[PDB]
Amino acid sequence: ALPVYDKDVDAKAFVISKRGQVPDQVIEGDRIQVPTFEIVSYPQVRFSQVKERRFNVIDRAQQRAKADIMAVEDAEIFSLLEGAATAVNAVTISSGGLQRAALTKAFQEVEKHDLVVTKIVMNASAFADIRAWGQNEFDPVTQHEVLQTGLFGHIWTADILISKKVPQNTVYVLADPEFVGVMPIRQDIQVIPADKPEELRLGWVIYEELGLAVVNSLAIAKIS
Amino acid sequence: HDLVVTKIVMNASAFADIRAWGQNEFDPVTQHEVLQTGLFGHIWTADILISKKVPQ
Amino acid sequence: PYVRLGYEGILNGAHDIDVAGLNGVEQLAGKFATIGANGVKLAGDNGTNAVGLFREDLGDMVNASEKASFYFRGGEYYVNISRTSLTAAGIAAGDEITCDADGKMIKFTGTGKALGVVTHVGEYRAGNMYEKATQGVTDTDTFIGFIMYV
Amino acid sequence: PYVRLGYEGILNGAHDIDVAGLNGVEQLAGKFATIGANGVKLAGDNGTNAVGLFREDLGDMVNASEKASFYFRGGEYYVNISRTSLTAAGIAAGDEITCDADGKMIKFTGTGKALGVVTHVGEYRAGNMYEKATQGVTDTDTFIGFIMYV
Amino acid sequence: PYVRLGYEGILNGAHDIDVAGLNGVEQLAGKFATIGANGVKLAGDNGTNAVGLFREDLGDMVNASEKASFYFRGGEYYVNISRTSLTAAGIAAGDEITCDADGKMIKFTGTGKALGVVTHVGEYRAGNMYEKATQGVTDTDTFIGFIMYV
Amino acid sequence: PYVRLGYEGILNGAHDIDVAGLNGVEQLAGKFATIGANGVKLAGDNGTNAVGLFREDLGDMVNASEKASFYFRGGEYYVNISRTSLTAAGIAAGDEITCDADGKMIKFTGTGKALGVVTHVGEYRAGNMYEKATQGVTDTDTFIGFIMYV
Repeated sequence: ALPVYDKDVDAKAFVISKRGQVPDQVIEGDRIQVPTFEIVSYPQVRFSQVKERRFNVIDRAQQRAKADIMAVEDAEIFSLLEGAATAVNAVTISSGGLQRAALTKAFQEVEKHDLVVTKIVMNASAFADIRAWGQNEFDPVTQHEVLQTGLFGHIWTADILISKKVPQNTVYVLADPEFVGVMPIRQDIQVIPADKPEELRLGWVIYEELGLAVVNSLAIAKIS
Repeated sequence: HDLVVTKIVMNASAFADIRAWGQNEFDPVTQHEVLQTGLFGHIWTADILISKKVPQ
Repeated sequence: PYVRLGYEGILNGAHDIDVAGLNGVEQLAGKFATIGANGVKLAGDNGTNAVGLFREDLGDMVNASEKASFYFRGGEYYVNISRTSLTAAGIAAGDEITCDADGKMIKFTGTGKALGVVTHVGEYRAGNMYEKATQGVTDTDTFIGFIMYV
Repeated sequence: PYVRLGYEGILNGAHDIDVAGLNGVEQLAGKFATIGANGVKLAGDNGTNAVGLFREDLGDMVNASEKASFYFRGGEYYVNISRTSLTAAGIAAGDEITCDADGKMIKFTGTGKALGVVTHVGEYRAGNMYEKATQGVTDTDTFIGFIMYV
Repeated sequence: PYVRLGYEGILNGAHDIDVAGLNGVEQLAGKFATIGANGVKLAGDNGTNAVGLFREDLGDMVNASEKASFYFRGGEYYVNISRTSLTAAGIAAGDEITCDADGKMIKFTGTGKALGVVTHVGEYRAGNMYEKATQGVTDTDTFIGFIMYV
Repeated sequence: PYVRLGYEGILNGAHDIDVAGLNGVEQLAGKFATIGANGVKLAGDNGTNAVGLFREDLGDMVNASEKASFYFRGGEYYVNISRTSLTAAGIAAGDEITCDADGKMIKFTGTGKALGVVTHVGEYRAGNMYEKATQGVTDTDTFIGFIMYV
């Protein structure tokens, strides 16, 4: 916005935005059970409930990472991220060395970081790394760490597009408005219960997910 | 002089270069660093241009 | 009046030169084109058409939008490409679409130019009878079959 | 082309139709004259030109100016400019007319002096200062809605 | 030269109507576009510039920006014409400015050389993958200055 | 009823038994359907809720797999491909059907365009090739009632 001391005229620039709409969506997942099986087996009712709950949180993760916004979609991590810069990558002998390298780049920019949201294959393989004959180059020299490195968490998530790592800080980037919180409902008169002596377990939630901006979230893809 | 003033691009490519004997080139460690060379801080300025380092 | 019509309005037609500047730009990439739209789809389903009011809605979706008998003060300054279209209306469904913007000549082929209500986006029908609201930025009342600029 | 030389009437009369500066080309709109979206009629027409004070009701039509609103842009302060690629039409038997706005004739009644600027009071008075298009400066008024030359 | 085949003694803009004679669509003898008779503001200019973002005054009357930000609205990317002042070599007293659609010549500073749109950081630029796209009719030649269009 | 005469799979059943198939009055299988109720239907209908993979009851009748989320049919792969199979009132369930083991269709809900097996209690799930039955690679459409089989 340079002064009239480099004989330049000041910029009267006005920042720009594009707008996104998110309608309410339902995420849900079901477990189907026979009463007889649940009685004879014994723990099965308790287990079925833990299993239906874990299944809904998993389908939730799936959506949040990988998918492009359609119409029946919210805001998804993989869309919002900044595109890969090949320059940040250089000649390595380890998967761990690339992974250390992505993380540091974000700090330079003055982005926010708090966690590593990585491909399941990439995170693991990064832990597993060698120097060409063993010794991990992202974990200590007699100890293994898969919880937190650099003092930030690591999330390994399946479906997010092959061999990619994303620094970002979750709290800034997205926010989840919850129209109604998680609840189980069960119906013995539903589509499936009628045909065969079954009970239907439905476990649902109604969400929306908002993705503020494109910044403070960077993705880098591995060396050529 | 107690810190290194680099270009954002140069620093990141410089950091990413790992030896073939598997040591990080800035500091000889197998851990995450916040970016340290000479046990000194990194200040990232984007007026400095690529392939340039200026200690001061 | 104002429902969509087919007739080489819906699905792209045959190849005119409708681009001044070089053809194809891959700008705006990552916005998908809908399957079907407002009104009656006749002779194909297309969510997007060349020449008209278009709108992002639903985030990373783009579609057709009707500009009625008035308004197009806040039109658009990006158009959906008019290559492959006889009347400069119709453009293929599906994928991240190729856009252009304005600064280029288009062709409408038919009766009346820049008079009456739209009967379908990129069209202008008239007889020189009856006072019916005009909208868009279109040119030239004088010469029918004229090459009109968005 | 037809341009009225009148000053009785408030939908008839003009003496400034086009008005001075350097650079600022880009962007195009047109719009209909008189009241549209009338019947389920499809055709437009052409007629005789009238240049007076006009106002948008919002959208692409301008019509009989009873008041001014807005302190922003073209306002409710629209005048008809004749072109040679039009037949030109005002009140009654409208057509797509190119308009202009600002530094044209305005109407006084003996209330206010100077500057044809977009304001929220019909009888046009100063309250936004400096050029904006406007180069006019009136220091004289007439009773009863009569059309004064800037 | 001073008039025709160039314009000279101007500091905002340079040479235009080098095709010789008018050809603009919906043009009469044009109307003031203003930034050197003082517009309403100009957006951007990251160095010495007097190309900004420009706006329609809701018709064919064109001026420099009158609306904030940089959002969708209708119209075509004009070739920018700048006529000589009737002062010695200062600005203001510039001649009614006919807006050519595809005349000669302005500088090019987007992606491509026949393509380019106008943006809020000044000059002409290529598009964005979020809003707009590139497609213009920038013509021959290149020159980045407070003098420009050579 | 005597209706459903001639070689119908498209008005026979409640859902398609085949739409591109064919079989004659040739019995390459004289087995009954104990799938799809009659006694509240036409005798041109069978009322079949699956025509896909079957499993044999006690006696010599085939019907749909009524299997849960921890049960499944083993072998006994047949697909229903009857049109009228040696009747004179149109096939109804409890009357003769001719089956094959390579016929069509294979019902699937899912989200479609993928392999499907039958476990039909309202429960559909996909194919694999070591977990669930090997369909051989095919695309079977979404929602039962219309299935185009490859």
